[PDB]
Amino acid sequence: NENLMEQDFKVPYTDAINIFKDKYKDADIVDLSLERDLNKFVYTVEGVDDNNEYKMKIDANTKDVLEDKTEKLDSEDLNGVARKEKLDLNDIMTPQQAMEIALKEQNGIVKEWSLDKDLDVTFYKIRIDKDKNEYDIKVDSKKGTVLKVEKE
Amino acid sequence: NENLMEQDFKVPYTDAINIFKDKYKDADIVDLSLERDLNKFVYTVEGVDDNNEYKMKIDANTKDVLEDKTEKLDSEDLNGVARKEKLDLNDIMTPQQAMEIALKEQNGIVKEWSLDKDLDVTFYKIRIDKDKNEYDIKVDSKKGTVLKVEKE
Ligand code: NA
Ligand code: NA
Repeated sequence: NENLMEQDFKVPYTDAINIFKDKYKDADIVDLSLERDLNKFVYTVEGVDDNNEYKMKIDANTKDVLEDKTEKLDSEDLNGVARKEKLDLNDIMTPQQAMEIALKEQNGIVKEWSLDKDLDVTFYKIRIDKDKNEYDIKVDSKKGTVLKVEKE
Repeated sequence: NENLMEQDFKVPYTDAINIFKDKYKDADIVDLSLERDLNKFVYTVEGVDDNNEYKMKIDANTKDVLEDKTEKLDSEDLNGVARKEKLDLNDIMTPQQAMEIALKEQNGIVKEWSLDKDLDVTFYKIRIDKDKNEYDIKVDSKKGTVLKVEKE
C-alpha cells in the first residue's frame, strides 16, 4: 500500500538523521524525505559541508544503506555557502503529527513527506493525492501552522 | 583543447586505480575511463563487491575526488555475480600506447578512452572523431591487436 499514514516504519526519522550525522560529522542536513520506492520505503537524507554535498538513502524498515553519495560542491556553493540551507531540526514535531495536520487541511492519501527550509522557516511538506489532483501542504515544523497549500 | 593525445595528465591512470582500491579494498574494478568534463579531465573508476557498486570520479590533474558513490547492487547482481565483469588490469599497455594504435587504424582526434571487458578480453576502447563521424576502436589491452572498429 502507498498510504504513508497506514504504514509503520521500524526506523524512525531520527535514526536516519543519526546515521547520516554519524558518517558525516561536519555536515549540515539540508533536505530529508520519506517516499515509496517500488517495494521499499526509503529515507533520503542530504547534507553539505564546506566542500561536498552528501546524500544517503536508508531503508525505513531495515536500516540498510541503499545509497551513499559524495560530490564536490559547485564553485558558488563552496566555503560554507551551501550550509545556509540547513534545516532547523531541533524540537520539531513528528512526521505523523505533521501528516495529521495536513490531512485535516486536505483529505486524501499521503504519498510522501519532506522537511525543507525557506525564509528561515523549516517546514514539513506533505504530499497528498485526492481524486485526480496532487497537493503539497506545508506545515510549520514547530508551530503546526499550515503555511501553504498548493495544487500540483 | 579536447585532444587527449595532446594533453599531459599529472595523475596517471594507475594512481586513479590505486585511489579506488585503497578506499574499497574488497572491490573489483569493472570500468575505467578518462574523459573531458567542461574544464577538467576526469577519471571515472567503477567497481563492485558482493553487495554494492562503487563509482569514483577523480580529477586527472589535481587528484581531487569529484564524486564518491556507493549504491546497493540489484538482486540479480548480488553475491559476487557483478564481480564477473572485473577487468584484467595486470601487465597491460598504457592508454598512450593504445591511443597510438587506434590512431593508426583511424586518424582523427581522441576524445575519450575506457577499459572494458567482453568475452574475457579486456580491451581499451578509444573514441576518435574525424569530420562528421565518431569511431570506437577496440584494442586488446595486452597484445595491441585492433579487435573492432565501429562507426557511431
Ligand atoms: Na532544503
Ligand atoms: Na565493464
